[PDB]
Amino acid sequence: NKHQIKQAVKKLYDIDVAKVNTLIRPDGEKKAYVRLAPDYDALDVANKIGII
Amino acid sequence: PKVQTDPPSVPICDLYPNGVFPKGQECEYPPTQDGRTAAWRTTSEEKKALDQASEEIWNDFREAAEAHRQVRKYVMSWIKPGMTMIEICEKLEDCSRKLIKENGLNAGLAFPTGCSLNNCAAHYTPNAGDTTVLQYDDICKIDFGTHISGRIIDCAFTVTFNPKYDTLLKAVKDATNTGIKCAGIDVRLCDVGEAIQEVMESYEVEIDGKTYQVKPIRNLNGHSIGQYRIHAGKTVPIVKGGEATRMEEGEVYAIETFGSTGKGVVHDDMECSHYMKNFDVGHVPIRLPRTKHLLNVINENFGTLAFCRRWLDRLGESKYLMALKNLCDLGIVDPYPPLCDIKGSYTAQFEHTILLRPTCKEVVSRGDDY
Amino acid sequence: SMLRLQKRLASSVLRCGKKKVWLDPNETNEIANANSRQQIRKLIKDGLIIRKPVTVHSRARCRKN
Amino acid sequence: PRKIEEIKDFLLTARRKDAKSVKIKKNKDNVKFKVRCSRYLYTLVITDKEKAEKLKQSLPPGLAVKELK
Amino acid sequence: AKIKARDLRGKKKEELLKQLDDLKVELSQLRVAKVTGGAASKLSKIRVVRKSIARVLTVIN
RNA sequence: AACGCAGCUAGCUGCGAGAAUUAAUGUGAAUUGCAGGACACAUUGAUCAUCGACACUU
RNA sequence: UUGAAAAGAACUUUGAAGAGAGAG
RNA sequence: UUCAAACGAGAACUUUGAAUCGGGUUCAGAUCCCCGAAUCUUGGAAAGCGUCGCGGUUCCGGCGGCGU
Ligand SMILES: [Co+2]
Repeated sequence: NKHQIKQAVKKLYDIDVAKVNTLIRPDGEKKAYVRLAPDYDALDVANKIGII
Repeated sequence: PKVQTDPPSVPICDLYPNGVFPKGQECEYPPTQDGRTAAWRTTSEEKKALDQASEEIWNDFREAAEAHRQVRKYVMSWIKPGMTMIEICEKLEDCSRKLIKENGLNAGLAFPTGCSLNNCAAHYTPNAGDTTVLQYDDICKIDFGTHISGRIIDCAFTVTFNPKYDTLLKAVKDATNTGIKCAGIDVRLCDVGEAIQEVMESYEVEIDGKTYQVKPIRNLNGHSIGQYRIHAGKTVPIVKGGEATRMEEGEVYAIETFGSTGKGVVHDDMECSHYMKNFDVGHVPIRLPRTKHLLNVINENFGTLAFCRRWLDRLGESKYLMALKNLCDLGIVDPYPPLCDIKGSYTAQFEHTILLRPTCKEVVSRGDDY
Repeated sequence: SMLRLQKRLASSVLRCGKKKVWLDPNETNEIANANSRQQIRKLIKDGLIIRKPVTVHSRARCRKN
Repeated sequence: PRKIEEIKDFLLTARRKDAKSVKIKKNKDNVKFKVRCSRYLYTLVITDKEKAEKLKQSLPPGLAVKELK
Repeated sequence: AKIKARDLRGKKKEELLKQLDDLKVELSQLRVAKVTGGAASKLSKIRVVRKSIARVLTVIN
């Protein structure tokens, strides 16, 4: 659920979450849009995973 | 006209302000005309006259080859085990930049300096954070190129420290030289593949108590060079059974040759580092601002020449490999990931760029080293 | 060559029907290069795509009667 | 939104802890002073120019000021 | 470098979870490599790292 | 019965978030379509079989 | 239900290709 | 239904032209995303919309002038 997603990303990548939006893809996977707090930025963070 | 300093810093054009640059090894074309020799064009007939019509084009290749010679001598001077190839590549690139006095696209590096280790064959250069220390029991393929106004010259050699590899090195060198002498005007590429395979396979390698047979890497092959175009669309093979296309007057070729104590084929193994914008594709729409910005940056700075991620970090651009793969999917830039053989195998490469002059065959990349 | 996508996008941006969308007949190459609403907004400012006027239906005949 | 009608109230509601910023809008006939609070956007409208600057000198320090004009 | 069952049996509980945690962390990174451009050598590491998860988790259980 | 699990995998098959398998024992250098990964083979180990330990989503 | 074994037809040539002609 | 053009080896048939609310945002999602407001006037002109221009030509998703 949205609460479980928010806690997981916070302790996994040491960031803060403003809100999370989720939907179930037609293939059956759940996609979550996790918006970070204004003080954090998604650019430098997504470098840390290596995605960006 | 001044002289070059001990650590090469004087630009090549400063060494030859007259404008004429040292000629490569002039060689007569093979007597493949059923015994009749080709020593009938060296006379100063209209053949030489139309050769003079393209003299200014050759001089650029001559200066590029001279710069390559000085750069590779400098590299041979200080290369030693124990130092990572990030600083090796930095030294090679900065020395080549100073010697060629690069300015935009009128002069500069043709493609990133490849330094393939052990089973790796080509198209590998360290990325940011790549911590790979060299070892005494290593073999490295130093492939780098320089260009003047797009006149690309491509040359490559192999460096060794353990003396157990000299047999493989001499085998690959003999194969490359045989391909050089076999090449000519109005000759089929399958013939040069025939010659290369028939010279190179007749060698035996004794490494670590195990006897191997050196074989060509049938996957790789030579290529033809064009104006700002490293691959002009003609590939000279190094194995039997190829195309029957001829080589014509006025063309330039890179006669590459690879030899491995493995399976003779290569695949993609590690992270891609070499990239190349497509010369043939035209205008393809992009939807990402970052992707558009990176595209215009690379087409301004690297044009159609090959580039590496180090060259993009050197430009201050970060967070870019995303848009880079985006251009890759859009078909603008083609990635060239490293080609590697089976683990524990060893590969050697020697490369030279040859010129098909109307009167003779000049191997501009020839040097006293090899 | 294929301008079905660009006419749909232009109508959405111009907030008019597709019958009112005009594509330049001898500039077709770079409208074909437009594939985003941003690129459509590029062209309607440069005049390559403009909104055709509404077909005239005068009420003067009925007003006179 | 809420309309602040008399001058004294506006500098009070600007001093509240939830007041994040004040935005000054310059119109042809008036100047609007809008303060963004937690639950409402309070607006004070003065029709004469000379009071606008004198009030502009008297905002509490540290409160973010944005000039629309 | 190869995780083996019998050497983990005498190891204490606390660092077994520590051993479990990083192996999960590398597994997450490998999944990141898969969605992006991924080296074949990298794409070979999920199966082995997945089995170590089972190997370690079998031990604690 | 349903839904998921393979680097590339739709069906069949096998398996259950430890998901084309974990552990242990026997065996003893492969699996294989490709690649990668392996592989002192005892200072002990690929594969396969067996299967008594563990685990087994709705 | 090809063939003992893919050894599953390199290469040249016509055609935009499907399809051919040589060759193997 | 017709004429012309483009792409294309090839065209009656393809394409182009001619006969809890407000605002933005995609190629495909908006009362769900972003911004701003909440549960006659403030909102409100800053927005939006018309026209007239200046920059830029995969970058500027940048600027202004009038009018509502
Ligand atoms: Co080359």
